[PDB]
Amino acid sequence: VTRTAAHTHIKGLGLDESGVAKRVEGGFVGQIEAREACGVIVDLIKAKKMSGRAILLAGGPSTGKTALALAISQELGPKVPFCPLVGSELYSVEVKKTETLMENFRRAIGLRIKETKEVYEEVTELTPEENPLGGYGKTISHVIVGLKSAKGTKTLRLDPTIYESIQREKVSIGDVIYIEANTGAVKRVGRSDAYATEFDLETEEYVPLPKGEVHKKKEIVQDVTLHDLDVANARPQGGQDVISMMGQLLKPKKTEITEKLRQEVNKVVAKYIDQGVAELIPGVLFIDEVNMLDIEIFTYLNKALESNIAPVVVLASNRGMTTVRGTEDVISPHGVPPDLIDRLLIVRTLPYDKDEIRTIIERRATVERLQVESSALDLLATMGTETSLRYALQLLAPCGILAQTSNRKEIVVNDVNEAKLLFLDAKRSTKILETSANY
Amino acid sequence: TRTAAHTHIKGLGLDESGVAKRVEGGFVGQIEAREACGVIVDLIKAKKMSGRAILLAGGPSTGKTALALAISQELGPKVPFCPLVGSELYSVEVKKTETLMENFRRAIGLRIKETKEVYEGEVTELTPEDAENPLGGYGKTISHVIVGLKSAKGTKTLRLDPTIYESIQREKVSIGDVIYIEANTGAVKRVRSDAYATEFDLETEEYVPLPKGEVHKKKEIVQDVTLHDLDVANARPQGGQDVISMMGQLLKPKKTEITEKLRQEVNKVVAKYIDQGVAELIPGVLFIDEVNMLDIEIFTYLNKALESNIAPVVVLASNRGMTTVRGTEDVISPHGVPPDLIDRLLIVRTLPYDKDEIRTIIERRATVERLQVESSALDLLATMGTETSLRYALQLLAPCGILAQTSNRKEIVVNDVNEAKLLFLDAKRSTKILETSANYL
Amino acid sequence: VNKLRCDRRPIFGKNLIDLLTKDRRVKYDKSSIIDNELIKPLQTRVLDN
Amino acid sequence: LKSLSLIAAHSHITGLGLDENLQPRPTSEGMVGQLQARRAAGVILKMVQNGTIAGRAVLVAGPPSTGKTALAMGVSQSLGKDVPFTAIAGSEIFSLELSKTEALTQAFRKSIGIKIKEETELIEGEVVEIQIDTGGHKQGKLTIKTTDMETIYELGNKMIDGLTKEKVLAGDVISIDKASGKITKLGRSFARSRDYDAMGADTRFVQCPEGELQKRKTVVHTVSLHEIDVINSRTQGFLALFTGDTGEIRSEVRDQINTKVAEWKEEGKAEIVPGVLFIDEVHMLDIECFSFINRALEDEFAPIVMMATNRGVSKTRGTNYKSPHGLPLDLLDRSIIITTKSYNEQEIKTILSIRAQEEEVELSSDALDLLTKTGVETSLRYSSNLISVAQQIAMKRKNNTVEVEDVKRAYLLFLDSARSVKYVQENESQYIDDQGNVQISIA
Amino acid sequence: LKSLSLIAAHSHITGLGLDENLQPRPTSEGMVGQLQARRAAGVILKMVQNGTIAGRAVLVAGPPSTGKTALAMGVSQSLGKDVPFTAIAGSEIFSLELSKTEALTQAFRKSIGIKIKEETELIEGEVVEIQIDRSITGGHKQGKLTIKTTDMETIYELGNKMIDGLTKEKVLAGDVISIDKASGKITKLGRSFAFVQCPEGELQKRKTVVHTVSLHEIDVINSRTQGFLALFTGDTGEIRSEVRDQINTKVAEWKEEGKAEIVPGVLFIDEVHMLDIECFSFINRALEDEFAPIVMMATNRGVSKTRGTNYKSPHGLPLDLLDRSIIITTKSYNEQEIKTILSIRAQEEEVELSSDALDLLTKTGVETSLRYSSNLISVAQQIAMKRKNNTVEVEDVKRAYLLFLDSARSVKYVQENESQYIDDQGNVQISIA
Ligand SMILES: Nc1ncnc2c1ncn2[C@@H]1O[C@H](COP(=O)(O)OP(=O)(O)O)[C@@H](O)[C@H]1O
Ligand SMILES: Nc1ncnc2c1ncn2[C@@H]1O[C@H](COP(=O)(O)OP(=O)(O)O)[C@@H](O)[C@H]1O
Ligand SMILES: Nc1ncnc2c1ncn2[C@@H]1O[C@H](COP(=O)(O)OP(=O)(O)O)[C@@H](O)[C@H]1O
Ligand SMILES: Nc1ncnc2c1ncn2[C@@H]1O[C@H](COP(=O)(O)OP(=O)(O)O)[C@@H](O)[C@H]1O
Ligand SMILES: [Mg+2]
Ligand SMILES: [Mg+2]
Ligand SMILES: [Mg+2]
Ligand SMILES: [Mg+2]
Repeated sequence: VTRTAAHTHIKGLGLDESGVAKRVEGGFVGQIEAREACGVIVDLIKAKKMSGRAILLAGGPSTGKTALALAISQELGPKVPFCPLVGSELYSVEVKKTETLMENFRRAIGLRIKETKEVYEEVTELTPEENPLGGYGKTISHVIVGLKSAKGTKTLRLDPTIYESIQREKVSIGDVIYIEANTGAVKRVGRSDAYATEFDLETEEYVPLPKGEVHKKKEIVQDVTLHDLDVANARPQGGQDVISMMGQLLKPKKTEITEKLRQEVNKVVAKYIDQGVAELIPGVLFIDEVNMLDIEIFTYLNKALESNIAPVVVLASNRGMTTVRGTEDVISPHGVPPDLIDRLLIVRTLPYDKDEIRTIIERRATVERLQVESSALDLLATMGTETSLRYALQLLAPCGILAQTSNRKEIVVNDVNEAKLLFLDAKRSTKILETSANY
Repeated sequence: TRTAAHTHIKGLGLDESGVAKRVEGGFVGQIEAREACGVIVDLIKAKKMSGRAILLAGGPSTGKTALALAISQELGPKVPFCPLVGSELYSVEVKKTETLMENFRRAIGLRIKETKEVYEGEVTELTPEDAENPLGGYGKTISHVIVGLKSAKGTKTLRLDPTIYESIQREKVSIGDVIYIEANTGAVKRVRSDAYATEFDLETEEYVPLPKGEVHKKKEIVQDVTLHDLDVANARPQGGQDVISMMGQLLKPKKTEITEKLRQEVNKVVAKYIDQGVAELIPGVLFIDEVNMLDIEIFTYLNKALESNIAPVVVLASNRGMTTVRGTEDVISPHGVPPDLIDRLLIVRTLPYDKDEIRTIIERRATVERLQVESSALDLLATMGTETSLRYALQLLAPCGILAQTSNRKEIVVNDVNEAKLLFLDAKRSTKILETSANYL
Repeated sequence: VNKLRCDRRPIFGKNLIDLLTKDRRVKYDKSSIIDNELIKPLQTRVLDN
Repeated sequence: LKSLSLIAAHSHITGLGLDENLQPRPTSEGMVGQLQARRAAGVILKMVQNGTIAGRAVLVAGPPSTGKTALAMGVSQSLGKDVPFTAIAGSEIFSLELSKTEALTQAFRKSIGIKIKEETELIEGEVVEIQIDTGGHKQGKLTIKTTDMETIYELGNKMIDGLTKEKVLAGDVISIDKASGKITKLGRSFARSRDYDAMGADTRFVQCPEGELQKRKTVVHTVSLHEIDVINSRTQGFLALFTGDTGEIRSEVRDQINTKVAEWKEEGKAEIVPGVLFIDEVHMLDIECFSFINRALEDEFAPIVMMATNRGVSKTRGTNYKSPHGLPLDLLDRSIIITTKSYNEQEIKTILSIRAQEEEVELSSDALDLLTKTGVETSLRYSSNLISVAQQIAMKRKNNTVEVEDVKRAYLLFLDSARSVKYVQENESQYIDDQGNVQISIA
Repeated sequence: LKSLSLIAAHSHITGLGLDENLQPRPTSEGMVGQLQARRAAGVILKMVQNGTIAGRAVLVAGPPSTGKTALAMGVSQSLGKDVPFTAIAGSEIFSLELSKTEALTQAFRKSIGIKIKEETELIEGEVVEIQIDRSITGGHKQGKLTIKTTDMETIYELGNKMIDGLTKEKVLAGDVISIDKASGKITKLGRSFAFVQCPEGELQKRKTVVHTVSLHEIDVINSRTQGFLALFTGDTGEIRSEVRDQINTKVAEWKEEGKAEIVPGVLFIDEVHMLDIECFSFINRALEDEFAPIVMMATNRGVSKTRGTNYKSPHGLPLDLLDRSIIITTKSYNEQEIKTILSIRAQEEEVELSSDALDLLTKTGVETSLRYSSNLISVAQQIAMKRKNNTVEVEDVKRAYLLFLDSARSVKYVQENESQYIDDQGNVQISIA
C-alpha cells in the first residue's frame, strides 16, 4: 500500500568506506565515475569548510542526473537542508527574480539553536493582594498560587503582572495551567480530569493532570534557516492595536528584503555562535533545467556565488551547444554562459547499455511488487533499447493491470505485446502524425 | 567645499544691452548661445508668455548642460527650476503621461505674502470688568476684560471683548507665563517663562524668554509653494483616527493619476486669491536633458501639453544627428525629435572649442580645484585635450594632483601628467586594446 | 535568573526613537496663515458635498 | 572573524598591497602582481579618502578572471569601515516595484553617509522612596540617590501628573530629562531580586549608576542620506528600511532633505562622509540606466563610482548597435579606464599557493607544479577549485598532504570546460539540439 | 471671474466668427481664412446645440500648422460654458490601472452633463439682537434672536443645532446673515457697522439652484462607498457594467418625469492617429450608443501604419472607422493669410510692429513654417525692449533670426557636420585632432 513515483528504489550512492562505488548497491547500477564524484562532493559538504562551490551535471535525457542529486540529498541526511528548485520557478510575479533567487539561496543554510527553560505546571488555590502609602489608587502587591502536579505539590508567590495575565486567561481554581517564567506567560492547559462529572455536560476538554515535578527544568533544540529569521524580522507578527492585526489580515506578499537586515541578522547569529549557544550548518541548493534561466539570473549568480555564506549549488542541464535564453547570438555549452561554467565544475553522465537497462527494469519490477518472466523481461529490455529506457518503466504498470485482469500473477509475453499495441511511444506517434490530413 | 563637474559656473557672464563677455562667470567662448540664453532669461523674467519651448543642440562636451544650469543660476533661487533626464518619465506606479504632467505643473510657483498683527508677551494681570447689565437682570455683567502685557522695553494694558473668555479657558493661560494673541480674528495662543524657570525644583513645562521690543507687532510672512504641492495636498488626506487615515497608513499610498477636476478647482481658487493681491504667480523653467530617450507617445502628449495656458517654459537638450525616433522604426529625424514637435520650438546651436579655449578651461578648472600648474605641463594638458578629449583632460587633473602630493611636491609637472597618462586611459586607447586582443577582452 | 537578565537587558534598537524624532523634526514653528482654504483636505470635501 | 564568512571565494585579500610611496609591493596583504592596477586603485583610494572630489567615473576593464572583483574587494577592505561602500550588480536594477532610475538614485543616496552629533542631558539613578501624602495628592517631594550624590527634589503639578502614569515603585533606577520631556523607566535595584519567585516580562535588575545625577553627553550617529529620505517619506518609514517597499520617494522629500543637510552642515551639527558605489557586470544594463547615470554623476552629492566589465565590442542592451565594453561612447567619455592584463605562470603559481594556504592544504612540490600547469592550460579558477577537491580526495585516503595521484584523480573525476565542450561536440545526437531534436533510443 | 491663464497658443480666438446664416466672415473673432472648414465647424456646432443627433464622429484632416486644433478651440469657445467639452490626446488612453476600453468609456461619459434644479428657501437680514443661555454642566441651551429687514422685524427662538451652528461662526449684532432652513447653513454677507447696505424687502425669500454634474461622476459615485474619493484622487478601477446599465435607465426616468435635464457635449481627440486597433474597434461599437456625444478627431498623417497592426491605411485609421465618419479637410495658407495671422498674434501679445518688419516676418514664415515667425515675434520684442526702444524694427527681427535657428538650417548643419554628433549607430568623434 506504499506509493512510488519514478524513485524510492534509490537510497544512497552505494559507496564503500574507501569511496569506491560498487557496481550494484543502493539502487544504482553503473555510473561509477559520477557516483564517486558525487560522493566526493557530499564529503566536501560534510567537511563544513567551503562556501559557494558549484557543481553541474551534464548528460542526455534519462541518464541519472536527478537520481544522482536525490541520492546526494539522501546521503546527506534529514538535518542538513536541501532546497530543490526548477529553473522556471524563479520567475515570480510578486517580486523581482533576483529577490526570489536570494531568498532560495538563504533558505539552504541552516542554524541549530538551543535554549534552556524552566516551567511550572493542578492549580490548588490563588490569593491576590498592602496599604497604598503613595500614588497607588489600587494596589496588588503579590499573588500566591499553589500547584499540585503529580510528584508533589508546591506553593509560590508571583508578580501582579502575571496575575493580570491570568485574569486575561480567566482560569478557574480547579484548573491546570502552563506558566513559563522566562516570558512570564500563563497558558491554561484546561480543567482537571479528576474534576469531571461535576455537571452532566461540559464543553471544555478536561485533560489529565501533568506528570512529574511541578518545577521542570528542561532544554530545547530547534533547527531553523536564516530565511526564517529574515521573514520573522521583515514581517513581525506581534502587536495588539488595530493596525498590526489588520496588516496581518492582508495577504502576505513577498517584498525586497533589504541588505541591512541580512547584515544585522548575520551579526546577531555570529554573536550567538561565538557563545556556543547555536551552530550553523550549510546546506545544498539544487536547480533543474538551468537552461530555463535567462542571462540576468545567470549574471547575478556570479555575484551571489562569490558571497561569504553561499551554500553549495548543484545544477542540472541536458542541452548541448545552444543559445542562452535572453540573448540571440550566444552559443554556449549546456545553455550556460561561459563565465558561469568557468566558475563551476562539471560532472559527466554516460548513457546506459542493454544489460544495465535490463537490470534497472528488474529492480523497478521488484520494487513495484510484480512478477515477470525471463523471456518477458528480455523482450522488455529489447523494447527499451529500441525506443527508450523510460518507456519500459512506464509500460510496466499497465502490463501488471492486464495480468491481474486475467487472474494471472506473472507478466508474460502476450501481455507485453498487448500493452505495446494499446499504448504508443513518441517515435510511433511522430511516424503516424505527419502521415495524415488532419493533425 | 566639494566640486563636481560644475560650481565654477556663476551666470552667463552677460552685460547690459545683452552682450556676453569673452571670459566671465566661469564661461569662455559660446558667445551666441550665451546671448540667446540671456534673451530667454529676459523672456522668463517678463512673466507674460506661456509654453515657450527651446531646444539647444550640439556635440558632446560642448557646454549644453552648463548653459541650462547658468540660466537657472541667473534666474535666481526664487523661481522654480525642475531638472529632468528623459529616462525618468517611465515610472512603474503611474503612466508616463501623468508623470510628465506632474513635472510640468511642478515648475509653476506661487508666492503667498501677507501681514499679521500680534500682541505677544508676558501676562502682567487679567481681570473682568463688571458693568450694568444691558437688559433687566440680577447678577454680575462683564462688559470688558482687561489684560496687561509686559515685554522687553514695552508694557501695555488692553480692554477686550469679554466673549473671548473661552479662548483663555481652553488655552490654560494661567498668569504670568506666556501669551501671544492675534489682533482681528480674536482667539489666543499659549506659547512657562525663564522668569519662573529656575523657581521650581523641576518641571516638565517649557520656558521661553521675554519677547523683545514693543508688545504690538507687525509681521510680514512670505512663502512659496509649487502648484504640484497644492494638488497633492488637496488629493491626499490628513487627520488622526478617521478610517481614511487608517486606510492610507495601511496601504503604502503609491502615486495616483490626479483628476482634472481637482486641478481646475485649485486653479480657480488660486486665481481668486491672486485677484485679491495676496498671492503672485511665478512661471518657472522645466529643463529636460537627453530628450532622445523620450518615447513617441511622450512627444505626442508634449505637443498638446505645450499649448495649455498654464504651461511653464520647457528647455530641451539633445546631442543626436539624423536618428530614428524611439518607439518607431521608419521616422528618421534631426536630434531624435519628431518634426511636428521640432516645428513648435526654437533651435539653439552650440559649437565645439578651439585649443586655446581648452587651455583656458583647464587652467580655470585647475584653479577652482586648489591646484598649481605651470605652463610646462599646462601646454601638455592642452595638447592631451585636443588629442583625446576635453573631458579626459578635465578628469586627469585630480590624479595628477594626488600623485604630486604623494611625492611631497606642490606643483604638477610633466612627469606627473605622463604617469597619469600611463595609469589611466581614454576611450580610444581602450578600444585599440580591445580590438588587438582576442581573450574575451 | 542571572543568564535570563543578561539576555534580556541588551535589546538595543537598530534605529533609536530619539534618532528618528530628531530627523523628523520641523525647524519652522508657525507659518501659513492663509492655508486653511488653499489646502482643503478632502475629508472636509465629503461634508461640503 | 567578526563576519559570518566560512571561506569566501576571495577572502585572502585584505586591502591593496602597497606602501607609503604608493608603490605596490610584489606580494602583500593577499594580492599578487597587477602593479599598475594596484597603483591606480591606490590613487583612487587617496582621492576618495580626500573627500574633496564628487562624481568620478572609473571603469575597471579586463578579461575574465584577472582580478577586477578582487581589486574592488581589496579597495573596499583598505578603505576601512565607517565609510559606506555599496556593492551591487547590474541585474539587480530591474525591479517590479521601482523604476530603474529610482533604484539607481536610491543606490547613489545609500553610497554616501553623514555623521550627525546630538547633545543631550539626562538624570539617572532614581532610587527614590517617594514622599507624597491641602489635598489632591499634595507634598510633592522625592529623593534621588547615587554613589556620589544624594538630594531631594520638589515636584510640580505636571511632574506628578506624569509620575502617576508609569508608576515607579520607589526602589527602581529611573531616568528623566530636563528637556521637559518624558521620564523613562530603566530597571530595578538588585535588592529586590529575592522578593518574588517569577519575574515579569519587562523587569530587569540594573546596578546603581555611578558618578553624578545630571549627566550631559554627545552622541554621534552615522546615517545614510537614503535612510533620512525613507524616514521622512512616510509616517513610519523606518520599517521600510527593512521590508524594502519604499515606493519611489518623490523629489520634494529629496530636496527638503538636501536643504536640511546643508543647514546642519552649516551649523556644524553634521558632516558628510562620501563613499564608493561599486557595480559588477555593468555591461548588462539598459540604455536608460546609462542615460540617467550620465546626468546623475554631476550632482554635488555624488559618490565615487567604480564599474567592472569584461566584454569586448559588444551590443549594448536596449539598442541595436555594438560599442566597446558594452557602454555608449557618451558615458565612456566621462570616465577613466584601468585595464588589467593577463596572468603569468609564476603569478598563477603564487596565487595557487596563497589560496591553498588559506584552506590549510599542504601541497607537494610536484602537485603544485601540476596544478600550475593545469591552471596555465585551463583557467585559474578550475585549479583553484581542484586544490580543495584534491584535498578531500587525499583526506579520504588517510593522508594529510596531497600528492600527484590525488590531483590527477581529481582532474579525471571533474571535467574542465574544454573537455566537456569536446565531448558534447563528439556526441551531438545524445544531447538536446537547438531545434529540440534528440536521440534517446540507443539502437 | 476669469480663471488662471496666460498667453497661450490659441488665446487670440474666441468663437468661429460666423454670420447669422452660417456665412464665415473673412476675418472675425481671431479666425482668418479657411472659410469651408469654418462653415463645416459651424454646421457641427449647430448639430451639437440642437441636441437631437447622437453618436456622430467627424474627422478633421490636414497638414501640420493648418488650423485643425484652432478650429476645435474655436468650436469649444463658441459653444460657451455649461456644455461639456472634453479635450484629450491620443496617448492619454494608455494607463497602468485602467484598460483602454475603460478609459475610453470614462472619456465618453465625461462629456455629458446632467442638471437638476431645486427650490431653496432663505431668510436674510441684519441681526438686531441675540440672547444665548448656556447651562454649565447642563446638556441643553436656550437661544433667541431678533432679526429685521427694511419692512419686517421679527424674533425667533432656536432649538439645539441652531445654537452651535450660530456659534462656530461668530454672529454679532452688526452682521448681515442669510439662513437656509433646509440645511441650516450660515452665510455672512458683511458687517453693516461697528460696508453693506441693510437688506430690504420681505424677511424670507425663495430661489432656485441648479446642480450640474457629469454622467461619469454619477457613475463613479455609485460604484463603491469610497468611490466618492476617486472623484479627486482619480483612483477608480474598472467600474462594473451593471452600474452603468442601471445609471443610464435611472437618468432616462429622471429626464422623462422632469426632475433633471441632460445636455450632450463634445469629445475632442487630438493626435488620434496613434491608438491601438482595439481602441478603434471599441469606438466603432460605442459610437452607436444613445448616450454618446459628438466625437471630433484630429489627424495630420498621410497613408501611415496603424498601431497594433502591420498594414498602412489613410490617416492612420482603419477603413472600418473611416466608413462611419465625416471628414473635414483643411488647406494651406496664402501669404496674405499668413501676414494677417502674424498681425493678430502680435496684437494679442501687445507687441507693436513696424510694417517692414511685419513684411519680413511674413516672408520668413512663408519660406519656413508660420509657427517659426509667430515664435520669433516675442523674442524680437524682447531684444527691442533690451535696446530701450519700444518698437520692433527689421534689425531686431534679423538678430532674432540669426540667433535662433530654424529646422532647415539645423538639418543642413547636422548633415554637413555629421562627424560632430552621435549617429544612429552610436559612433561619434569628440577629438578635434
Ligand atoms: N544508474 C542507475 N541506477 C538505477 N536507476 C537509474 C540509474 N540511472 C537512471 N536511473 C533511473 O532512470 C529514471 C529517470 O532518470 P532521470 O534521472 O530522471 O534522468 P534525467 O537525468 O534526464 O533527469 C530515474 O527514475 C532513475 O531511477
Ligand atoms: N564655456 C564653458 N565654460 C566652462 N566650462 C565649460 C564650458 N564649456 C564646456 N564646459 C565644461 O564641459 C562640461 C559640460 O559638458 P556638456 O557639454 O554639458 O556635456 P553634454 O553636452 O553631453 O551634456 C562641464 O563640466 C563644463 O565644465
Ligand atoms: N591579484 C590577485 N590577488 C589575489 N587573488 C587574485 C588576484 N587576481 C585574481 N585573483 C583571484 O581571481 C578571482 C577573481 O576573478 P575576477 O578577475 O574578479 O573575475 P571577473 O573578472 O569575472 O570578475 C578571485 O577568486 C581571486 O582569488
Ligand atoms: N484660422 C486661424 N486663425 C488664427 N490662428 C490660426 C489659424 N490657423 C492656424 N492658426 C495658428 O497656427 C498654429 C497651429 O495651430 P493648428 O494648425 O490648429 O494645430 P496643428 O499644427 O496641430 O494643425 C496655432 O498656434 C494657431 O494659432
Ligand atoms: Mg531530471
Ligand atoms: Mg548633459
Ligand atoms: Mg566579478
Ligand atoms: Mg494640433
